Amino acid sequence: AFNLVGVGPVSQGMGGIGAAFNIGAQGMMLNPATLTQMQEGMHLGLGMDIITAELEVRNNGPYVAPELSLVWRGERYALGVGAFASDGVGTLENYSRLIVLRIPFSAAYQVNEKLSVGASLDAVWTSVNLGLLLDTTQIGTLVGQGQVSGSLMPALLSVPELSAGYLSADNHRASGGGVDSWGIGGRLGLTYQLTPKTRVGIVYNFKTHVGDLSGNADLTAVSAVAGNIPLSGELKLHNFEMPASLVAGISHEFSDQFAVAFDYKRVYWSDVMDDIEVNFKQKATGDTINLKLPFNYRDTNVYSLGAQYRYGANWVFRAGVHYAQLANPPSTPTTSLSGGFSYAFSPEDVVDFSLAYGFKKEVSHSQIVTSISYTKSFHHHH
Repeated sequence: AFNLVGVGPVSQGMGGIGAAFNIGAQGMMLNPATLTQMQEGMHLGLGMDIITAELEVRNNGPYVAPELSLVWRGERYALGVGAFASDGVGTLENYSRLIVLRIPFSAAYQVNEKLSVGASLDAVWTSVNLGLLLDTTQIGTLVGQGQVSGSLMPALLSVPELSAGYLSADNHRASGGGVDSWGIGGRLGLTYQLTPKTRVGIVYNFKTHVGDLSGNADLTAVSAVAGNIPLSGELKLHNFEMPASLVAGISHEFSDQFAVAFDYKRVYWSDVMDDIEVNFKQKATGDTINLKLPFNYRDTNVYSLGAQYRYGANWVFRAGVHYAQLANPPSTPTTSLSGGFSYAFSPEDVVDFSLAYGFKKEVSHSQIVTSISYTKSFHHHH
């Protein structure tokens, strides 16, 4: 949903690991089986991700993604709920901002001293702001390929000197602009302590069925002669299905003071079919314009490697490497380096902090994700 630099400052500080490593309450969103690693009691977590991006040769500004968690740990069970947000933008510009708020309902169980199982069911709210410029040639290539339809086509081609159509659907540029939808996702994982120092973990993340995103949009016809004629109406996006993913990984704790974790993850873009329809209906007339953009993606592999050193009773230090690349059934991979630390102000109060620098690819893409969280733990153990 994000970009697996991980979930929370402990995972992100270690390059994205978490299939077998106790990343805290964020395990709800990675491998919920790891929640059995948390101490008994009640855990409240507050944090956010602060993403600033830069692109050499679309807002760079600080994106803020908050995370809330409540986890109960007693005996063999863990129960959790939270709210995990992601924010970011892709690319009269062509752009898409995607907001995903995932609200897990999570549980985990120690089957025995070696085997832990866990699952989450997400309620998922997806929101997209977008702008899409289509010139006269592109409309043509797409009208002859049977990809544009709707009674708005002939009236638009008859705009004098028509140069481009602009689909705008943005909360920030017009009130109620954008589209949104509630949906459902989830994950099912386990951990296995096969060796006293080596734990292995596996989690399958389900395909998120987001369902039809609806809302408001403007379609502006651009003409040097006739001005920019905006038409207002309803917009519907059709077939989204965030892809399933499989994460397998291992944690090795040479001592309580020093651990290393490594994870491998396959994201299954190829099994998301592509019927991605875009329909706009003009609110005065009921005249519509229909549009397909079936864009296929290939599977992605991600490798995550990090380490953690407990220094004294209050300080923990982390570092990690992250490598994402298209999959085996020619592309530049994305690499990221990370570091982080934790401070415990008390047995009940811990601050975690994370910094990750990523790079992709004539295009250069630089991205810094700052991650900070606070956990307040009230213990119980009877």
